[PDB]
Amino acid sequence: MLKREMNIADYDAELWQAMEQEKVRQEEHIELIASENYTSPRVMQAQGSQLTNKYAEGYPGKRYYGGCEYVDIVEQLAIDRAKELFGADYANVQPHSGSQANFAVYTALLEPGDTVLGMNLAHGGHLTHGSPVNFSGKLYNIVPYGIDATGHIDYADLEKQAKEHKPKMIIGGFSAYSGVVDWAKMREIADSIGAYLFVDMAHVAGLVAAGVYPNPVPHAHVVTTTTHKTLAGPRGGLILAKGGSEELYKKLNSAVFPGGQGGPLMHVIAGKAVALKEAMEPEFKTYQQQVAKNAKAMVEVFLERGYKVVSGGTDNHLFLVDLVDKNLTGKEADAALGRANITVNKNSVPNDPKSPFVTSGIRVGTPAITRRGFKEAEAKELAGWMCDVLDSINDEAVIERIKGKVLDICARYPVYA
Amino acid sequence: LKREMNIADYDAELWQAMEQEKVRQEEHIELIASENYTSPRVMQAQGSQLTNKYAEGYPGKRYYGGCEYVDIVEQLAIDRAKELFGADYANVQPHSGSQANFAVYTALLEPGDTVLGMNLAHGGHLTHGSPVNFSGKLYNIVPYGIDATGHIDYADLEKQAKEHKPKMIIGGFSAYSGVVDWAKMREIADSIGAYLFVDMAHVAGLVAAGVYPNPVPHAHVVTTTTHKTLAGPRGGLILAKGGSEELYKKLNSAVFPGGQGGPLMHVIAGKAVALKEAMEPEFKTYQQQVAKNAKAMVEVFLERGYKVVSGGTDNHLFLVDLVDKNLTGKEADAALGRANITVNKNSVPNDPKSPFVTSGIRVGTPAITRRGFKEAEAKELAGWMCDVLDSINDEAVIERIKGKVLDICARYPVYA
Ligand SMILES: Nc1nc2c(c(=O)[nH]1)N(C=O)[C@@H](CNc1ccc(C(=O)N[C@@H](CCC(=O)O)C(=O)O)cc1)CN2
Ligand SMILES: Nc1nc2c(c(=O)[nH]1)N(C=O)[C@@H](CNc1ccc(C(=O)N[C@@H](CCC(=O)O)C(=O)O)cc1)CN2
Ligand SMILES: Cc1ncc(COP(=O)(O)O)c(CNCC(=O)O)c1O
Ligand SMILES: Cc1ncc(COP(=O)(O)O)c(CNCC(=O)O)c1O
Repeated sequence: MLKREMNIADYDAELWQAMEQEKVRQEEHIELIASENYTSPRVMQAQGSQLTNKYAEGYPGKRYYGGCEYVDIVEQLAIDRAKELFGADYANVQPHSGSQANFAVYTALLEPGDTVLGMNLAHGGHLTHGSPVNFSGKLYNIVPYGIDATGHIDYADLEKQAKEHKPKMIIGGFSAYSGVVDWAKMREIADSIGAYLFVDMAHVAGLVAAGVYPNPVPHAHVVTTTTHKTLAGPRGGLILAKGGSEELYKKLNSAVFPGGQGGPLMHVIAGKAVALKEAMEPEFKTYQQQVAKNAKAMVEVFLERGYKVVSGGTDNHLFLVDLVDKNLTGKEADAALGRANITVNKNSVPNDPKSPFVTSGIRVGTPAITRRGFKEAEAKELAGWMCDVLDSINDEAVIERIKGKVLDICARYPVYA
Repeated sequence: LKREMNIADYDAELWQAMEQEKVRQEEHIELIASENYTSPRVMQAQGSQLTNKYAEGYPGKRYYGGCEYVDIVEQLAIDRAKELFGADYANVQPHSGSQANFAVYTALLEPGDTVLGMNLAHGGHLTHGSPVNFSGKLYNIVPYGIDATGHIDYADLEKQAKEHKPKMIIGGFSAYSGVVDWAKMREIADSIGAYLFVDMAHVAGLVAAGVYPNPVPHAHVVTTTTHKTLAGPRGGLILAKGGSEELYKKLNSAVFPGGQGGPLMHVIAGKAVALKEAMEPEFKTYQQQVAKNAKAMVEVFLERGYKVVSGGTDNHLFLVDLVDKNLTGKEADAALGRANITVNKNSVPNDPKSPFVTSGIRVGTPAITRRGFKEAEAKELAGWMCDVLDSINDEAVIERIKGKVLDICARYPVYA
């Protein structure tokens, strides 16, 4: 018998103290990391449940272990809600993460060595979209594509590359692009050469769910997404598809298991189920709208203050600030802002003269501050403080003043009340 | 977002399914060798706010700001993993055992390299070479199994090693009840300059308690899950000892940015506390009971006339070959399930049936032991199992046994 009262506090002081400090840090810091958010206590409740004790390999109704009658219901709920929210007729909720979800797609549709057309990392693409240090770049033949001098995808050049290299798959999606991708146009290009159009909408899933950003589901053969970014759910992956054959769906299911994973995390999947339900609320829709609005408000300030915003603006939740002309590395800016309790992340920019760990820019996202209560007024004021720090990056007095101002606005907008 | 938000009043359907699973875990005797009951401390960590943090990279060398505290959490997990197993290297980021293994493969091998791994039907894991897994698809797998006696023949293993000259030899299993000679395998590996990779997922808890030989000092790399006999959260772990800085750098890179993205910090916090609990003296006596209970159950099965692969067990599990009884593992599994005895169908050496059907069942004692069962209860339970298997079509027999397990389950609650 394990007493339900056993806790970390009176048993592991070291670990507990670290956890409590992170809890406070989430309240005292303005999080502007585009890929982060604040999941609801409902999601955390699911993740802390006893579903963690169950091994449930296989799929609902067709498992490899006995006693899965109830976890089957849990997984089916996640599957059904994922389909209804995005308008898909197929969904796999078992991927442990976005990376695992993508790995499943690659291995289900391609053979090692096949040619793939994906967005280059510095230009906004994700590691799993072709980076040579990731499994994607190591196992497949990657042909990259980037953005214009205007900061947008040139579908004309994309078509040229597609026709010239004849890739077996074309990847649409990004980790740091602020524009709207024309999914239908990419599908056309893919069809012209008989390639698969794979769209990774991890970053914009929440926006797509609210109708604030074009849904790729009806244009791509396969779609993947994480459940922890703009979707504001638990950390995990998800695979979606529409209008595919039963064979295609069977391959996708097999690629996830027993192809690339073992037992799924049922407690996390329960979290996905409730998060997908919350994403159906009307308030979730107005939330995503504020997210997009706040991102625009912040861009205005940055431009007025004389900073280079890649693509000149944003149509989603994020934007990149190119610091090359300011003679600053993303690493420096990140550290300086951090001292003012403003947390962002250094980020490569198109044609970045520095390596990924250093970079010449920072990425800014509004999902967290918006979920926290911020609106345009607060977002604009915040962008101003950021520029004040960047202007006098070496003035300790400036950083101190800003820090006090953020600790202040943070106290008025608690994350978890 | 208000702290008072919860699932019960907002999502009745999900909550109802969760509550039923909660009750099921109390009313069922779980004998699935790979399952256990993690402590409320681990669940508490997994339900924390650490789930909100992106922390790619390693402590002190992250790709995002604001990782001062999650860094402490991960370092705690790393340090305790090293001390518990006597390793000088540990990676706590793998999302699972499969991801941990994938990292090892990609760090040490090139697609197409030859690998010597234990065949699935004979006790090996999917990631040890199965053709339906990434391991069998990306690499050239040469399999090895067990004797007619049910044990690994190191003489045959050495022959295969010398003949195929594999770049890596995998030691480890998902359904083998014996003791593997790690040192002997290292010798074989050295004779051909191959890497000895040991996946100790199933016996990690036993190894931690000293009840089973530790492979860490013999293998070049070791992996394990944290949710089986180690009784922690679901996740993977990589360990090593005496390797070079270069080897360790490769392993770290293989995990990230090689095969994963952001780690699950809330789960890692769970790993940290679970590893601390595994250091308790009571944990050691617990693993001992686990081994003892497994033996007590095997005796009964043999007396009752059932075939136990390998004729016995030296760990927490054992396989029951049902070929001679004209039963499929799928049938036995379903019958036992109706009596609230949960096991899992399992392939057996030279199984005439496919993996979804099988001709056997695997039995493990970690769960019932963690629940309070001792030899007496374990023996009585094995008896009930045989009663069901004997009269697999007698609903009256199944009903009587069911009443009995519900009865004993009430005396040994899992969580209170
Ligand atoms: N465009 C873009 N931004 C993003 C991501 C991405 O995938 N794409 N990330 C998505 O999570 C995070 C950054 N993750 C990265 C992690 C490792 C490497 C990398 O290339 N590392 C090499 C070289 C490092 C060095 O500079 O010394 C390596 O580890 O060998 C790059 C980005 C956040 N920003
Ligand atoms: N020896 C052993 N036992 C184990 C495992 C293992 O890896 N090895 N598992 C570790 O988790 C679970 C069983 N998992 C398995 C999952 C899929 C297949 C498999 O080969 N499936 C093929 C064919 C299925 C069929 O029979 O129709 C497939 O999916 O195509 C086998 C075992 C439990 N028992
Ligand atoms: C487009 C995209 N795809 C997949 C992933 C992988 O997810 P996991 O971290 O759960 O593996 C990410 C994560 N990107 C993190 C960031 O942009 O900061 C992503 O941005
Ligand atoms: C030896 C071994 N290795 C790796 C894994 C992979 O773990 P994940 O399920 O977390 O990916 C397992 C799981 N085996 C489950 C079972 O034996 O029933 C295993 O037994």
